[PDB]
Amino acid sequence: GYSFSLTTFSPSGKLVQIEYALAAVAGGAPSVGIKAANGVVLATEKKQKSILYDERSVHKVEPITKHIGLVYSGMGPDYRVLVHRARKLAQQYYLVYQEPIPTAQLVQRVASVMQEYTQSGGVRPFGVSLLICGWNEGRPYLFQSDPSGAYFAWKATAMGKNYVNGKTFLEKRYNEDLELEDAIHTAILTLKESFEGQMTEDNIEVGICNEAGFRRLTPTEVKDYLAAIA
Amino acid sequence: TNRADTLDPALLRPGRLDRKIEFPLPDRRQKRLIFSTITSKMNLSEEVDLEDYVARPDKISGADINSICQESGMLAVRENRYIVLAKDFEKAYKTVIKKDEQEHEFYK
Amino acid sequence: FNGAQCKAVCVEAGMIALRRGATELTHEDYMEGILEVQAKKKANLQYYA
Amino acid sequence: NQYDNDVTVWSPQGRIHQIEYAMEAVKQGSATVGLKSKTHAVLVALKRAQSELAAHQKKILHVDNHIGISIAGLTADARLLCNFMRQECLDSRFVFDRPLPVSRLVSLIGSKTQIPTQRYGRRPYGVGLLIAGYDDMGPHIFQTCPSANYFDCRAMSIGARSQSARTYLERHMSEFMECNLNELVKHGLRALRETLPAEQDLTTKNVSIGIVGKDLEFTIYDDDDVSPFLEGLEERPQ
Amino acid sequence: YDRGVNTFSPEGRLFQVEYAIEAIKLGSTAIGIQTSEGVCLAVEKRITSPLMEPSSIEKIVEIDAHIGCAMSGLIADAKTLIDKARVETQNHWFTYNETMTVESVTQAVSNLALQFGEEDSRPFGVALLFGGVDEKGPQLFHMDPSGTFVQCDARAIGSASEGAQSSLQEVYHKSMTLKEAIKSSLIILKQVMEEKLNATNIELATVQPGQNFHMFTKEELEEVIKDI
Amino acid sequence: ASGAEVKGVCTEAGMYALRERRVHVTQEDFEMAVAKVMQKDSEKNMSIK
Amino acid sequence: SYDRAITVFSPDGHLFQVEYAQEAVKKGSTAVGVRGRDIVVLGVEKKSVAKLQDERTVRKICALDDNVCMAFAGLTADARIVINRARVECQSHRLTVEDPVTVEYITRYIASLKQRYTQSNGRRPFGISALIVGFDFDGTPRLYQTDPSGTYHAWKANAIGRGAKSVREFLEKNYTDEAIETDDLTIKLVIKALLEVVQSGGKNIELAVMRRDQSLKILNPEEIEKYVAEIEKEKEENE
Amino acid sequence: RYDSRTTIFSPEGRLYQVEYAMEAIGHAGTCLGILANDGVLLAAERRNIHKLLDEVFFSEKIYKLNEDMACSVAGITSDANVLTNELRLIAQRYLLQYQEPIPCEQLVTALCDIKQAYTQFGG
Amino acid sequence: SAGFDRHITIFSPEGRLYQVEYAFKAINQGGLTSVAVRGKDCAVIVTQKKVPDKLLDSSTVTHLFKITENIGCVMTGMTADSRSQVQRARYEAANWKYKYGYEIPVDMLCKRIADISQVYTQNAEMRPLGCCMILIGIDEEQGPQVYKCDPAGYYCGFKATAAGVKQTESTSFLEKKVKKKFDWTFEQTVETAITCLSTVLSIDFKPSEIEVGVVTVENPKFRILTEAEIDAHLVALAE
Amino acid sequence: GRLDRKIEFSLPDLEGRTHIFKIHARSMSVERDIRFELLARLCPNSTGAEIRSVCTEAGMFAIRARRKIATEKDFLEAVNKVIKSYAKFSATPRYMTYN
Amino acid sequence: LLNQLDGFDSRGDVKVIMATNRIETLDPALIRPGRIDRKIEFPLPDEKTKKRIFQIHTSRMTLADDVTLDDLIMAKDDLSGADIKAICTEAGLMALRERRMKVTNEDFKKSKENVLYKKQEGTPEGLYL
Amino acid sequence: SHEDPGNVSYSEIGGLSEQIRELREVIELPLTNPELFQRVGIIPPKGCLLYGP
Amino acid sequence: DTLDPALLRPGRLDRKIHIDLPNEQARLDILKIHAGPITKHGEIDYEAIVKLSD
Repeated sequence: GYSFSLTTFSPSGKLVQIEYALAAVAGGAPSVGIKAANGVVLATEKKQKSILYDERSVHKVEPITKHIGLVYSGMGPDYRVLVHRARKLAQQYYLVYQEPIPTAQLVQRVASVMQEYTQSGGVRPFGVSLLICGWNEGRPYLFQSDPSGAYFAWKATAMGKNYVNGKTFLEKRYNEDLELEDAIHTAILTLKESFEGQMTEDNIEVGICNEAGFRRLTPTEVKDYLAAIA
Repeated sequence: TNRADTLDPALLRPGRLDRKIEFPLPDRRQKRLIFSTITSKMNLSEEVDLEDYVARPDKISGADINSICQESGMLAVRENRYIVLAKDFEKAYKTVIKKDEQEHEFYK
Repeated sequence: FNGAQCKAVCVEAGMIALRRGATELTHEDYMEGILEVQAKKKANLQYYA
Repeated sequence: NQYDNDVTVWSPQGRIHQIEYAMEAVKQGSATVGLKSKTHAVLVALKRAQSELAAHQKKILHVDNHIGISIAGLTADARLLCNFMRQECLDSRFVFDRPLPVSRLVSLIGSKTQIPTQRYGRRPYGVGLLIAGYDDMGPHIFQTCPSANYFDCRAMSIGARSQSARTYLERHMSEFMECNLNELVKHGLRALRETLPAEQDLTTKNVSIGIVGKDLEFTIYDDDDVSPFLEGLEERPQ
Repeated sequence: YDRGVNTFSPEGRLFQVEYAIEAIKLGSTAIGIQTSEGVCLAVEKRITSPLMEPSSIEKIVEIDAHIGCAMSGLIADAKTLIDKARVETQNHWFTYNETMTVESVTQAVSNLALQFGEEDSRPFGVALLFGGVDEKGPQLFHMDPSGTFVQCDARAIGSASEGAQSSLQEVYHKSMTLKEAIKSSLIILKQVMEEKLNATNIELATVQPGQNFHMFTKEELEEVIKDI
Repeated sequence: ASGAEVKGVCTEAGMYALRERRVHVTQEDFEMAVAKVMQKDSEKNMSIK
Repeated sequence: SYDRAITVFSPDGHLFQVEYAQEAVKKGSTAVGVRGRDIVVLGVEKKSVAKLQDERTVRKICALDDNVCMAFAGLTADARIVINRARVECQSHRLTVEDPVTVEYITRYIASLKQRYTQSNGRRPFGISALIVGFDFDGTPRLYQTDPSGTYHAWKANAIGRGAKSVREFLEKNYTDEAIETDDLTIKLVIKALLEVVQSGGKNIELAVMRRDQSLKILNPEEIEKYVAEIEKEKEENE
Repeated sequence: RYDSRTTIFSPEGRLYQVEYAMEAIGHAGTCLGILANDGVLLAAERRNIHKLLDEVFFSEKIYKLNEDMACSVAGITSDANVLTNELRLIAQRYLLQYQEPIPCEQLVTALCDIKQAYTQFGG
Repeated sequence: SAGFDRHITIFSPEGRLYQVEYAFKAINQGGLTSVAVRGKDCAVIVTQKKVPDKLLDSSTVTHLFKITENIGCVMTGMTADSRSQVQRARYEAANWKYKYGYEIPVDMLCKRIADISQVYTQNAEMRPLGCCMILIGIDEEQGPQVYKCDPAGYYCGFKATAAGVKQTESTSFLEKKVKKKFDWTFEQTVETAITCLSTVLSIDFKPSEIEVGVVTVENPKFRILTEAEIDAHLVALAE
Repeated sequence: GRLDRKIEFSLPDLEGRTHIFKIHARSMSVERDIRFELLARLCPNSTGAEIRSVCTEAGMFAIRARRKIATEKDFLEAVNKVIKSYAKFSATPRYMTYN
Repeated sequence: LLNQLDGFDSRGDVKVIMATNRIETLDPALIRPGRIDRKIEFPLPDEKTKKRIFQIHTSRMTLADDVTLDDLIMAKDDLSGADIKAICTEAGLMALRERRMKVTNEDFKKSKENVLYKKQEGTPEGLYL
Repeated sequence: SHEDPGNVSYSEIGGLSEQIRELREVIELPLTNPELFQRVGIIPPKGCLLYGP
Repeated sequence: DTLDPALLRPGRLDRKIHIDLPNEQARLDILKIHAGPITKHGEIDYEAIVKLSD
């Protein structure tokens, strides 16, 4: 019975309310994202609870600009909040500099926002881990954040249920050199490793990032591609 | 037991762990097996399908399949038939751990 | 006054009349059993002016 | 009893005990008695001292040309509501260029003391106001409470052992309405001489009388226009 | 429990102010005596070290040309009240070309003796003795942390004030003189102090209507002490 | 680790050779045993520090 | 009450946290200071050199003006804040009043800032105790000390930090009215005080003086060695 | 016992969050600098050396802060971004004010005052 | 578990927070049932009333709150949260109409209400408005819509929709009923709504207890049915 | 009708402690020129048994030096011993802030 | 012991001294007056006498006198004299372990870090400073 | 054990007829006959709990 | 509630069945059980007893 709340350190350890938010992230819906040579592939795992829900209303894959994709693994109600913050911030950058914002500067400022919520002492942290990507100046990128304010840079990663198992498959399956199609193939493979047995044109939801810009794929080509891709 | 806060300064150790093996629990594909074995103890009319509720996220850990079997078959013993309906599955999914449920489906 | 204080008042009427060596009880000694402050104390009093 | 600390908490019997504790803090003041005739309103209080040599802590204080208050309880809140009272008096005396009716002033007092009884961060005011005034319809004797449930009466009495005073007020409230100032004031101190234990007598220096009249401005008196008020008495019936 | 300035008691009362009235008692003593000839006042310094320079310890400070003071207990709450009291009498002289009388001074102090509030800070820990000469002659005044301000004819504060009041009520009456009250005060002092009475322990402060300036005795106090 | 998780990896690599059928104990068998008795402790997105 | 927080009185009338923030001062390094009649002198002990750094930045004696000097004990960060604000305050006094700054004014400022810092809501009290030595008005030497309560308190000699009772007991057993200064008895008195330090290692001694017209003079640990030598010579002459 | 918040003191008197921030330092990446004239160097340990990163940042612990100063870092990572931005902004405001580079000791004391502002206040 | 006694909005171990999943049955203290259905170019709300009193009125027990001229809603849970949420919805729809010049689509309104509930959830020291809201409306190029807003701030929206007390059973009937691919010719919708509530609650009652709110792409105005035509539909499904 | 009075007492007031000062001053070897009310101020909460301890401790100081005529300073340092230097160790004082 | 020690069987002149380290397990029936009058603690000593106790414990050995015990004297904040005993003897034991008459300062390091389990008196503090 | 007085049957109680019949099916049956349980082949159940005010 | 959820798993105890506070017919029937050995007359207002009880 301690820590409680956000203003004071432990006797020796860490920030238990951030560790619990990370556990709530790890208890979330799975996702996978892979940086290839020319593009970046994002893929989530979106199961409706009943047969009643519609798949055209809520969207996991969400663009920040015309060339910057972003998925998560956590809670949509906080996700939309920090999405809207990132929207307004990226449009403020484009007001200041009249140039589309680079992804490193996005990740700096979004990390500053999340860090400002981790400061004391009445607000809770986000239960949201991001996977940010974009194609700025030829070389595409991939940046994962976390509730603690930190950030990383990945070649391919995963987040959600069985991220450890999916990551051990990613270490074996993926490599340095692929194209976007082979990236989607290995991405649906590593998401199909951990998802339920019935995977359709609606249970997944996939957006890509070519150098020609962000592209959020449709259920038509998603159903064409995952119609027993291997 | 369930709670694991009792040892490993001495059970699972460098050197002591020669066959001291950690044992978690089974994945999906196992509830189907329990549904195959314990419902083979009853008579199984000839056609009341069974994968229709593994697709429900029941999570009913692997004793209470027999609780479903007991309450369901003996509810058919209120009719004293040995032959099984799908109504046994609804009455053993609204008299068993239908409490928590189902949902919550927020926050993932 | 509860019955506790009923007993307290009548025995204090005995005792107050037992002070001065009166021959029997006296009405003012009953009243000073009652003016044994109705067992409500003290006060210091300080700030109540 | 672990719910019995703050103003915000409703009790599981619904009685917020901070209000009850403020009432009990009011019950430990000095005795005071206010009562009105048809034409004159008189409030009489009792003084005390810290020691023999020191002077007595005063209770009747002036407010306005036709308003005067008695008091019991805390003195910081007393002077706080005094300054607010004088302020609201000179506010309407500035704006409307009329003397205030008493009822709207005491409604403003209740609305003033409402906020420290509902939000968190202020205490209820330990206060013992007995207000005498003159609107167009004659004298008024109001009383307050720390629960801001102000009352109108014809004769009240608050403070320590003030209940025998209330019995006297019961057995003379029919007689109060007809008389002029002098026997009215001596009915007031024929309440105060029963607000005291019987083994000591009310002297000059410990009593205070404030009269406001329909043509008479509010005036406090101390020992010298009270030496006329203290004669005209007999002893208590021993 | 009671823990906090914003909670009463089941029987009264604070319980923060009461702990302040307790916190008075640890301070050094002081004795002021009203006489119609004028107000005299005395204090004990309780000098600890020979390095402790005696004229730097303030007990009697100067508010006005005819208004003195003495402090108690905590030092710095007294410093706050003295600073503000000095400022406000000067404001009175500003808007009225006259001297703020001592009752008006102490009402002006006890307007915020209890303005204690941390939201919407703590209660002060000092007892004050006020002497001065208004138009009604001399005045001697005593306040407390709770703002319950009263006039006193000869008040004693702080440590050992019980026997100070008792032996003070033994000797005092209304038609005393000045020097008799001075030596009667320092008799009570060297019955309630612990060290030998000498030139450095105590200090006097006397104000007269014809001697409004210099409410102090400086080493003629030696001559006063050696007359006992 | 404290002394002989060496022996844990050796034994569980022998167990992997036991479930399978081999007589040569290669390095990948030991590395699978490392994956058995070296994972948990694991768990990143926690470097912070 | 309890040892939580600064706003509550004790059941017997104390403030626990002023007394408890005095303990960090009571368990800090020692620094003494005396006044001669024309030259003032003070200094700190426990140089505590860890064999591998510089120490010109860790100086515990600084100045605000050309007339006044500093010292402290307790923890050093609160000393850094108070000194930073004190420089500003001394200069702001120089802004309006065109005098050289009197020592009594800046000590009243330090104690007033310290107390209004202690009164407020949840601000931790400054656990220091400064020594403020200067000679301005007709070259009159003064030295005042502070407290976490905020009580400026004028002395003639002083001892703070660890075991300050023993050190002040030596100044008690020395402190002669004669003579005078005479800047030689004052130098030798500093030598006797630093010899009376809690350790008196001979190399951890750091002393700086002011002759009431000059600026601060940092000494050299060879002159102090001859001072220790003549102290040992007088100790042999006692026998 | 006397834990609850960063303020107030412990009964000896020590501090709680100061030592516990130090014990939060102790489990982090190792840095050092060396004694050299005509140059100075830094050393740093790579946390998270896993094979699926990018290393495209050129700097994870070093922060080239003004022009002629860099800084390593150790401890909780994301507080340091708040600190490095603010430190760069302090030195840059100095350069704006004087058009002379910052002489580094008032820079260090500025950051120490920034940290000390959260050591004193509460909570 | 807790342990932590879940008093404020923090994260507990493994891994949830308990305040919102206590707020999810503040709906369940309402004692009330709501069903929404979208089949075709219409949309139907149905909700009963629990009036035991003859002294109580019948017009002002209405839960169907006409948000705007093309958007309706129904509320369950406690009444004060519901009505305050409704005035927030009206105010923000009017804000849309002022700022952007045209009628708000029902999606953005649910997004804005969800965001308000999330801000009420993100910052503490406010109760998280324990009521659930179902919206309906017609949009051009999308037909009709049915949406649900959570107290947590999780909006969603879908074909056959139900929230309240007994809606695990209602969604069980709507899985067992919206699985056959027939069209829904508006009396199919009204009949399935009345009979789904009539099988969940199993009452088969007067036309004076349920309230029916409809919207159709022939008159896009929100419309509340009358006792006569409610009786007409009820005897039209009476075989 | 058996045990019906319940005589009350508690800690003495101040003058009770002066009377106990009289009592345990007269029954041992002190000097008859000293006062006690200052010592009575120094005992806000104490017992007459602890007044016996105070008088025997002033006797301990009167053993230390060869004293059969107890000064005021003997009882001064006796009370200073008992209530401030033996209440627990010595160091609840050692700050001014007050005087 | 209670009924015999300071019961009856008249006391007179029989000196009895009892000694402990801790006081928690003491029945207060024996702590009360009549039976035991004076209560006497002992402070772990100041450094001003640590210099003498370290000197005298090192008074009867050979030692390379360049080394400074003031490190050891200032270091351990709650030293007893058994600490000083074991230090001043065990440093000579570490030196004479390899037959050296005089002791190096890192033999004092080894000695003190044997004697105290985890010699943890540096920061905290360490950083007064 | 043998302090137990036998009572009247369930004619004293009522309004729990569902609980009477169903709890009878979970208590009384396998000692009347345990082999309808063995006609279907299922092991009989074990126990229940009563609760409320 | 305070029973450990290791005991709430079926097989050990099959189901937790609830006995409620009675309804109108329940109160009436158990009342007429209790109305038995009574020297009553034609006066027994059953509905007032059951409805005025809650």
